[PDB]
Amino acid sequence: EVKPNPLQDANLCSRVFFWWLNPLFKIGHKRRLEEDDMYSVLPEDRSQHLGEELQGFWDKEVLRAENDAQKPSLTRAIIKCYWKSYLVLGIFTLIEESAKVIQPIFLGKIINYFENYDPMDSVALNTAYAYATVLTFCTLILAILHHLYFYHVQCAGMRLRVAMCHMIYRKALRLSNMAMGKTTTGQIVNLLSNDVNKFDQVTVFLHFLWAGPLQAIAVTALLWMEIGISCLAGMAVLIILLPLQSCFGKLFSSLRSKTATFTDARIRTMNEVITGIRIIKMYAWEKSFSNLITNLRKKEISKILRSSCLRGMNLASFFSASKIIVFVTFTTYVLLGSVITASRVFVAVTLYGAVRLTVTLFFPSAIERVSEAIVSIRRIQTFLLLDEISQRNKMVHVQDFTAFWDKASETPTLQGLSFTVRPGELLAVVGPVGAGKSSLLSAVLGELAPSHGLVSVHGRIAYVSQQPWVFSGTLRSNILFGKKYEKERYEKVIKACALKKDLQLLEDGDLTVIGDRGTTLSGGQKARVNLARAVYQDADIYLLDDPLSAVDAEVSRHLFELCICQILHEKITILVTHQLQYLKAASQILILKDGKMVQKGTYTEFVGFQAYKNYFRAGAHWIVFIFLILLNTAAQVAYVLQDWWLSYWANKQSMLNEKLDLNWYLGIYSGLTVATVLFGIARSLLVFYVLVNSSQTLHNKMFESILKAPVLFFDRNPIGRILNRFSKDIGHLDDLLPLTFLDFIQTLLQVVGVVSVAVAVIPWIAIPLVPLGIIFIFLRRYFLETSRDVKRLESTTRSPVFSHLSSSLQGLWTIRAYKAEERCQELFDAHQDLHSEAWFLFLTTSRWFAVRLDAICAMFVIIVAFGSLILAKTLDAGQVGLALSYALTLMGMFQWCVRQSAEVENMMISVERVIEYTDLEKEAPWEYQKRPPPAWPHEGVIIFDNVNFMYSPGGPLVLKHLTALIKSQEKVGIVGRTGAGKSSLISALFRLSEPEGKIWIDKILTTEIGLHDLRKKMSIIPQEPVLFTGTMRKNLDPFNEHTDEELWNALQEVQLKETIEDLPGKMDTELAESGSNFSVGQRQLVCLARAILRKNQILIIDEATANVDPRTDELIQKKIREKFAHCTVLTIAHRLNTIIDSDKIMVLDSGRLKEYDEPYVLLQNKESLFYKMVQQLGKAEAAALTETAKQVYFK
Ligand SMILES: CC(C)CCC[C@@H](C)[C@H]1CC[C@H]2[C@@H]3CC=C4C[C@@H](OC(=O)CCC(=O)O)CC[C@]4(C)[C@H]3CC[C@]12C
Ligand SMILES: CC(C)CCC[C@@H](C)[C@H]1CC[C@H]2[C@@H]3CC=C4C[C@@H](OC(=O)CCC(=O)O)CC[C@]4(C)[C@H]3CC[C@]12C
Ligand SMILES: CC(C)CCC[C@@H](C)[C@H]1CC[C@H]2[C@@H]3CC=C4C[C@@H](OC(=O)CCC(=O)O)CC[C@]4(C)[C@H]3CC[C@]12C
Ligand SMILES: CC(C)CCC[C@@H](C)[C@H]1CC[C@H]2[C@@H]3CC=C4C[C@@H](OC(=O)CCC(=O)O)CC[C@]4(C)[C@H]3CC[C@]12C
Ligand SMILES: CC(C)CCC[C@@H](C)[C@H]1CC[C@H]2[C@@H]3CC=C4C[C@@H](O)CC[C@]4(C)[C@H]3CC[C@]12C
Ligand SMILES: CC(C)CCC[C@@H](C)[C@H]1CC[C@H]2[C@@H]3CC=C4C[C@@H](O)CC[C@]4(C)[C@H]3CC[C@]12C
Repeated sequence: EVKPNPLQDANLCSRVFFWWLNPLFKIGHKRRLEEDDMYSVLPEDRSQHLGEELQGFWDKEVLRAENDAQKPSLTRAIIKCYWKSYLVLGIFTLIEESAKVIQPIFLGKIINYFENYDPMDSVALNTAYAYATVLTFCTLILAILHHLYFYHVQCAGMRLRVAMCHMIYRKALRLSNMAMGKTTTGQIVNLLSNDVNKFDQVTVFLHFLWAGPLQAIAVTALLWMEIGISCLAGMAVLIILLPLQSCFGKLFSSLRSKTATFTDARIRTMNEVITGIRIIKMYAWEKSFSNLITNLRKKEISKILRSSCLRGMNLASFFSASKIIVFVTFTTYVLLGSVITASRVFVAVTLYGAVRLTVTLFFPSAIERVSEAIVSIRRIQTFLLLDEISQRNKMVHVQDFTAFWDKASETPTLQGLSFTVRPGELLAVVGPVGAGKSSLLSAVLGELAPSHGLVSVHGRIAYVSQQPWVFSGTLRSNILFGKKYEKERYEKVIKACALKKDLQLLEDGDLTVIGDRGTTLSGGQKARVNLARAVYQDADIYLLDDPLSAVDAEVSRHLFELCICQILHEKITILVTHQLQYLKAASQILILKDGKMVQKGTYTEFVGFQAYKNYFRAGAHWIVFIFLILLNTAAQVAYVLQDWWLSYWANKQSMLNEKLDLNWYLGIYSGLTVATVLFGIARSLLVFYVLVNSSQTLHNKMFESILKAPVLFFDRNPIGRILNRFSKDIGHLDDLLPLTFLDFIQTLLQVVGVVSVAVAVIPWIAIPLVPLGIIFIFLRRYFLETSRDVKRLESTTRSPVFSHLSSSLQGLWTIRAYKAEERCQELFDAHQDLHSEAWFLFLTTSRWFAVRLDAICAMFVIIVAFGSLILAKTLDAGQVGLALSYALTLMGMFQWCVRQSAEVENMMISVERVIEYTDLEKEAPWEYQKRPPPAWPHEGVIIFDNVNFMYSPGGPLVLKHLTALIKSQEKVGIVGRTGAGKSSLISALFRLSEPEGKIWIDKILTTEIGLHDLRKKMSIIPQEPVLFTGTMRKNLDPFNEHTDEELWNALQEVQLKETIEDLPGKMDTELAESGSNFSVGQRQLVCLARAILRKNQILIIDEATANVDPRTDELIQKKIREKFAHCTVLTIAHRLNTIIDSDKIMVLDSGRLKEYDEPYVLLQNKESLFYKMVQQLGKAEAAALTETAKQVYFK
């Protein structure tokens, strides 16, 4: 075996305790686990086996259904396959759910030992140990045997998930090209990614659909025997708790849905502000986007906070419902005139405890998961019933062939087509873009069926598609593509077809792994790989669609002459080509246009304590956390005292011969119930408020740091990386961490309550509770080191299986051409059961911890049950009833506590990422105490005095010693090769990084004044304009400093007025994302309007119109000269015609101011590097440039 699996050889006890898995933890404690450490899946769990199995039942179901004249039901097929195995796990559900019910009955019988206690009855003591021992076996069933069962019901979901994944991939290969229109590739991946994933969860609780209500009937029958008619008072609260949970849960969903719209609006604006952060800074618009996020955040956080009250009250109801259920029972019980006894009390408390979880959690969750599983099942059935290609389909022959991609009143896509080619004949296909193009080849493949006329083909086909598709796998396999390896032929297609030219190097040999997994090849390599695949498949019919666009022309001749011609001289070849050498080499040419055959013939016709402290001490003062701790402990103290009082009341009743003052005992009992409920909600709401206020503050600080972060930070960090902290990390802080943190500390205090009643009742239990505490701490670490690794392995192995369907579904015509559907299926199965073994580790690692984590819980129950009974003369029925009623509760709480403490830790990593972006470095303050006057650029003189510029501290000097004077209103051109420093001069002038040296503007040193004092008072037209979402008004003036008349006038000057007046909102017309409603040229017209509106005396133009069509270029250039004649203008240009008439040109080379003079005085020096750059144009317009400069300076 490749990776032996110990579960095949495991003894019954070995797999009950998951003892077979211990060596994995030995390894993962020492090393990081890798995919080679995973155990291979069991043979019955292979994706091939599971998917092939379910196809049999689904095939029969489709056959059965049509014989019955009915719709197929995939739910019937799924049941037919799995029902016989999954009902056998129902036997243990009956055994386990009756152990939940029989614990309370034997609890009562051990308590009856204390109620009737006399120390001399040795027979009674022995009988009490029998009840304690049966209570232990019931406890061990719930603790030890539950987990082997729970592993099996989880495998039943994996087997359904893996079988369905195989089925839908097998179908995905078979989809008709019409069905590939009705469905997006992203939707079919969504089946694998989201819908089939529902089947893991459905089988966890599917047995509670029957075991849930059946247990309620059993518990109510026993409560009637225990408590009589008064049991309906508690069961009413249990049952009525179901509609309230569901109804208020639906209300929570409405707020959840209304929150997301503000979240997405915020994140979209975040995407815009981060991507545009460099131009936003140069405009000094951070205050605009600051308000916009602040408003979107206040709306979002209000509904987050309001939604958190429902989740706070949901947890508060789950906490305190146990108190109300037993209150209304025992209030009714005693008012009806039955006295409180300790045995009948704590049997009832335990019976309500047993059934509350099934009624209020497992049964409604079973319904919810089965509801949305059936959604997925029918959703996938719609896909499984999509249309398919005719399932079974040397010459290829075509006459009158007429076909449609879809039937329409339009022209056919291909019509009248008539050609026929014999062994060795080659046809070139020629036409404009969209003329018919690849569709003729698609017709030979049979991807278009004949609607009229006929085609036929005999022998095998090879197909080098226009898109160079390659599957994720070894290059060797990409060439073999499901045909067997042969040394001679494979070496022939790599030696004689000299792939070695670009494969002996930069590829690590031919065993390199191609595709989405990595090593991603350029398109030219894939085309040769696809052609080499075609040569290796060595087909009789041979279709080339576009090898030649991908490879270079030098490779093209080698590729065509030495292989396509010499090897395929007898093979029936069709070649779509634009390289005329191959057109002439063809035996015939087919010319087509818009699906019409124009001409046919031969060419001869022509996380430590610091993170928790900084998370907590960010939304509440430490005085609140003192009061918050008091609410938490008071909630749990009152929770336990509500049960202690009932044992005290039972003890006080026990000594009467007279009656108890029922007003007083029932009155305090009602006060304790009110206390635990009111402290329950108060605790839960204050936690949620403090932690949601913590995310409010951490966001405000994080966002504030991002706007004031220097541009260097945005260059080092990708746009997606910064966005993820605003999308995902703060997402956790807003709506999942405060829930998990409350649920943790809510349950944590429940565990402390359970173990402190036991120590308070039996103080000796604290001695065997220190070994258990130490064991659990080591166990948790010893687990977590391996658990985090298999969690990482599992998450990493998913993306291959989704990626394989995505790329395979993109390559359907290639896959079907070679008939490699079996080979591509096996590749999916290999990826599907690489994950299935990572998921197998996920299931069994979790259950290895849980069985041990429940072993210490069951050990605690045994110590209490037997220590209460060894020390029986010390205790009394109320104390023993209390301590045992609680010990039995530990099982489900302590495992959940530990399963909500790693989620807290795994989410606090997002908090430290949010805190990381809170302490970013800041650029200089936007406004220093020294400020310019309201009229500061009075002359617009700019002086660079020995200016040095670096983009990074300690980076290479990009500007060197640059020293230049720019006179008032002077127009300065900046020219240079790429990297000469043109754009770096702007970054120095706007102080996007701090320049070394001094930049003076109007005698004011630009490094003394604030960044908004400097950046507002200079206008820039960038090369790549950004239009933000929102109104045209907000894109022209987000501060409303200008009147609508001024805005319309500026829009008229840039000729946008008519276009914008035609918009249905005029100035309040909402622009689409990035201004996609406008062309790139139009976007710069908006920027020119921005510059015109600001009326700054300094305008900087950075290669702006080089992205722009000549007519709009002429418009922008004309308007700049007209409107900014009185301004100092710095124009960086690539087209010298646009600046040849400047007053001066700064010439940059390699970051140095090589020349700075009047353009003609430059060109009058024939040795100037301006003159060289002009002569490098190679065009007579260089003379016109020289004359154009000369004619300026006489004036
Ligand atoms: C004493 C014991 C044996 C009683 C057994 C209980 C059954 C009589 C009932 C109780 C809960 C019912 C289930 C409750 C909810 C659902 C989900 C529901 O599915 C949906 O509503 C979503 C799919 C759709 O209907 O479109 C209908 C089936 C099912 C499994 C019901 C099937 C029949 C169940 C198991
Ligand atoms: C931090 C805030 C929420 C205060 C929490 C304090 C509690 C931990 C303390 C305060 C008063 C204590 C109680 C004071 C009095 C009693 C009565 C006492 O009952 C008797 O002594 C008579 C019956 C018997 O013989 O035990 C049992 C302990 C108990 C409940 C104590 C349990 C612990 C309590 C609730
Ligand atoms: C609400 C929480 C956070 C505060 C913790 C203490 C309380 C829950 C109080 C409420 C009722 C109190 C009990 C009420 C009555 C008694 C009986 C009392 O014994 C008597 O016989 C009193 C006779 C009398 O003086 O009238 C001893 C204290 C005790 C257990 C009190 C202990 C403290 C209790 C449980
Ligand atoms: C005397 C015992 C029973 C303890 C009392 C505890 C109080 C101090 C707790 C109980 C409920 C808590 C409140 C629960 C709800 C809110 C509303 C919350 O405001 C909103 O959620 C508004 C949302 C919106 O604007 O839509 C701010 C915290 C606050 C006042 C909490 C502050 C602390 C309160 C008042
Ligand atoms: C398998 C199901 C029922 C859950 C597990 C409960 C099993 C372990 C329980 C259910 C009923 C129990 C029996 C009920 C009563 C008695 C009498 C007493 O002197 C103890 C032993 C004996 C004979 C019990 C043995 C254990 C027992 C069979
Ligand atoms: C909430 C956390 C932080 C601390 C645990 C507080 C609660 C659970 C603890 C604190 C003091 C404990 C009480 C101390 C003494 C007694 C008397 C005993 O004869 C029965 C139990 C009883 C009544 C205990 C019940 C549990 C108790 C109230």
